[PDB]
Amino acid sequence: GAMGSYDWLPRLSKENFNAAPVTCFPHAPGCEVWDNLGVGMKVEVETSFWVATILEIKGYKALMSYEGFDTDSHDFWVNLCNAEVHSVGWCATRGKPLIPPRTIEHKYKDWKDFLVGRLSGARTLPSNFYNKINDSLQSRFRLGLNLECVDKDRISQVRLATVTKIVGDRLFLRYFDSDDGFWCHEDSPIIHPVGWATTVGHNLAAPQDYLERMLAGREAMIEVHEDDATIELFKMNFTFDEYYSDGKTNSFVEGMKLEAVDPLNLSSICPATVMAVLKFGYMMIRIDSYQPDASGSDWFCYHEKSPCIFPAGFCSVNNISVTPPNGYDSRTFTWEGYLSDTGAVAAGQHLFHDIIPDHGFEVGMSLECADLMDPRLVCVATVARVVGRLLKVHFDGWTDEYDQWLDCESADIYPVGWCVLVNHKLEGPPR
Amino acid sequence: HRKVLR
Ligand SMILES: OC[C@H]1O[C@@](CO)(O[C@H]2O[C@H](CO)[C@@H](O)[C@H](O)[C@H]2O)[C@@H](O)[C@@H]1O
Ligand SMILES: OC[C@H]1O[C@@](CO)(O[C@H]2O[C@H](CO)[C@@H](O)[C@H](O)[C@H]2O)[C@@H](O)[C@@H]1O
Repeated sequence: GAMGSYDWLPRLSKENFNAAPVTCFPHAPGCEVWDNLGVGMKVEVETSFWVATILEIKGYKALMSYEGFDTDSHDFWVNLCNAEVHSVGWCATRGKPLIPPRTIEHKYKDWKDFLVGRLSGARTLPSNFYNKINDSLQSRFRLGLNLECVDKDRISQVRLATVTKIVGDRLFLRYFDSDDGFWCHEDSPIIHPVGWATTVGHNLAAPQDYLERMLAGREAMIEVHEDDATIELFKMNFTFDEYYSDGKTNSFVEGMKLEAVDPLNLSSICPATVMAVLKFGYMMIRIDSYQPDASGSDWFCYHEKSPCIFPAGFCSVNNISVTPPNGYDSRTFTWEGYLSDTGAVAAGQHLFHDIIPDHGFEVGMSLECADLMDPRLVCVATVARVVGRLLKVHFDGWTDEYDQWLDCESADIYPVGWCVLVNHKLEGPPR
Repeated sequence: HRKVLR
């Protein structure tokens, strides 16, 4: 933007740079259409054009090679989903000139034969390639919508907020009483529709008129406003049917111990406690590594189906190092010791959601990752660990304390090239 | 802040 950005290019051109395919990111624009692309397709590139072959696809980046070049000398990388690239036949339909690049002019007086020879029975870009890209490029939200958003100052409560900015499906949410707020993706589990808090039984901070509106929607009927962000705009991993129609999938009871990603420190998985069971599978969790203080205040809401909660012992079995409970010791800490101390009970494996999606991520893969500690930053990152469904992502050239445990389907992770597509500043390794 | 502007 106004300040510049990091470019992947110096890294792109080495045979050790492995990038997560766009296919890995269900929220990424062009995710579906992308696996129709192939590492051999021909394409029209460059007021005049030429055909080139895609030799290599890394994230959104494609290695182009012009026709009639003996060597890789003039191979060039493009952002496939936003370069001046078209499917073979584009020029002919529009009357645009196909002129050989200066370096190879001499090869022929006339070029139709050569090209026809190269283009016959050759693949190009999927049917409606760029339309599909542009459709997914749009936000479900629009500027000026009010929603209920986790209060960054009091994580045990949501606070009325407003969509103020949108850059590539990432929203800025400004709180009602404030010029403070945060960035988060459209799909993130910490933003909610108006009425959510009083539906679920979660704590709410909002204006008087709004507090009255929600109360007068639960004693009687929901009054919907023109600027309400409503349920249809939000991603949910379940439906309300499951709770009111079929027998409730509810299983956690208050007091059950478990393990959870620390919402205040994504590099940490800790013992936690179910502190209040809300409606529709939502529950208030307390991370036990905190100083005994969170009395209502620092409790956090995870839905029972969240891929950030795990049975006790999860770290142990998976060779993840656990953050021990407050007053305990990493060399010493044992669940069986902790439970006998606290006289508490641990939630059984059967209570947790255990589906391992076919995510395709693997150790060493490069990707772009939002910094949840500062979500205006999207940064160069690597898949440091893949534990079934769960990823440890490391920010290249930062320490390990900045690492983030994220779900493989997190909306905070993006294919290399996302930033330039969406037009967002990209942070490279620090120097 | 912990991350300085870059
Ligand atoms: O996992 C959410 C992810 O799915 C996409 C993929 O096309 O869209 C689906 O999910 C949305 C969230 O519930 C729905 O609103 C949408 O209608 C559905 O196609 C992405 O948009 C989204 O990032
Ligand atoms: O702007 C992020 C900012 O919010 C804090 C509040 O302490 O954490 C909240 O927001 C984060 C991303 O928006 C999430 O990591 C977190 O779950 C939520 O509680 C800060 O840690 C961070 O600086």
